[PDB]
Amino acid sequence: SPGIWQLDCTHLEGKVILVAVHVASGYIEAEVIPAETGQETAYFLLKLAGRWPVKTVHTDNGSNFTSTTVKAACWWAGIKQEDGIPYNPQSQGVIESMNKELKKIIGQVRDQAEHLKTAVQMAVFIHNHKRKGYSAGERIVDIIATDIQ
Amino acid sequence: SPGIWQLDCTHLEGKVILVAVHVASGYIEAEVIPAETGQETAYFLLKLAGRWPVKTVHTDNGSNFTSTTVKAACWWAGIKQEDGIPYNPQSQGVIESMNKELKKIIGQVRDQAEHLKTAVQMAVFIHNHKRKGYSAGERIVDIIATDIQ
Ligand SMILES: O=C(O)c1c(CN2C(=O)Cc3ccccc32)ccc2c1OCO2
Ligand SMILES: O=C(O)c1c(CN2C(=O)Cc3ccccc32)ccc2c1OCO2
Ligand SMILES: O=C(O)c1c(CN2C(=O)Cc3ccccc32)ccc2c1OCO2
Ligand SMILES: O=C(O)c1c(CN2C(=O)Cc3ccccc32)ccc2c1OCO2
Ligand SMILES: [Cl-]
Ligand SMILES: [Cl-]
Repeated sequence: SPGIWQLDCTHLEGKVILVAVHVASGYIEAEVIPAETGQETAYFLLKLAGRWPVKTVHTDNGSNFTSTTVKAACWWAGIKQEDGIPYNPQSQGVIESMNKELKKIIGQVRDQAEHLKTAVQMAVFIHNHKRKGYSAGERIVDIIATDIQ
Repeated sequence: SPGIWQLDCTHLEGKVILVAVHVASGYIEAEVIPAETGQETAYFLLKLAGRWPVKTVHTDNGSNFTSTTVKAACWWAGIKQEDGIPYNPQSQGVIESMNKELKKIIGQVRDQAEHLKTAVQMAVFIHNHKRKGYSAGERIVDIIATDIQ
């Protein structure tokens, strides 16, 4: 579980928000892109895997699952690429709820920035620091450190 | 402290590579930008602080230290903005040594990507996973986890 991430793609202001969630912790990383392509998805995964020990990625759709550019980035980064099918049905609604919460946070900071990408980074910050009593940021470091020891 | 980071700016192919180093571990995050403005530096720090518990940042030069955009982003993110003056004289050469090593790694992957930004992310990955026997990625998680606990 400590190396498992889920990709998620949501839309806002005619742009795409690409999200990776660390499944065990709820910790997230996100970027704004004009549209979801294999190339953008590949680049995002290279960034992610250089920062956290990404073992497995459940891709967000079949186009990223299929993409030769994505499969190449996963190979390069030592990531096992998986489908994102909610064999546990809980997952569709869990992603739904995350997007809705993320979009709520974005609405709360939207007026503090000109550009969507900036508001998204502020929302990532707020999400990751929110105490739930640990934050997502605390959980991920705890989970991975235990795994190393 | 587990919360201390140093900013560093280096040049390659007529572009700027902005680097944040976690002082205690040597773990790095980096991005390519056209040039080092207050705005770009501010956005890079918002990204960083959403991902790791950034308490203190030693800025890379006086323009970023002075920048009201940078000071506003530090205020927003709860970051203490400090100078990066080598009170330990060994800091100058340590940064120089990191840029040299980073550029060497970039040279080793340069032909595997069209765009500089991609090669820089591959280099971050290689740097952060390199053992010498823990990696920088292991050290940062271990340092912060101990700090939480
Ligand atoms: O509000 C949310 O549900 C939310 C989550 C939930 N999250 C976890 O805690 C574990 C997990 C696995 C797969 C998908 C989502 C989750 C995570 C991140 C969020 C959430 O709201 C905004 O950012
Ligand atoms: O060429 C680029 O800069 C680039 C790539 C290149 N690339 C692949 O197509 C497959 C792969 C695996 C590992 C590393 C790099 C690559 C991919 C994504 C990109 C690239 O520029 C921006 O987004
Ligand atoms: O080769 C390097 O010096 C290097 C470093 C060095 N680094 C640490 O290990 C701890 C530290 C504190 C302050 C500044 C630098 C360092 C870090 C990252 C690197 C390095 O080469 C490429 O990426
Ligand atoms: O307006 C933007 O999108 C933007 C900003 C905005 N901004 C400040 O000027 C000071 C600050 C503190 C906290 C959050 C946002 C801001 C800063 C940097 C940017 C921005 O767009 C891309 O790079
Ligand atoms: Cl493709
Ligand atoms: Cl400025």
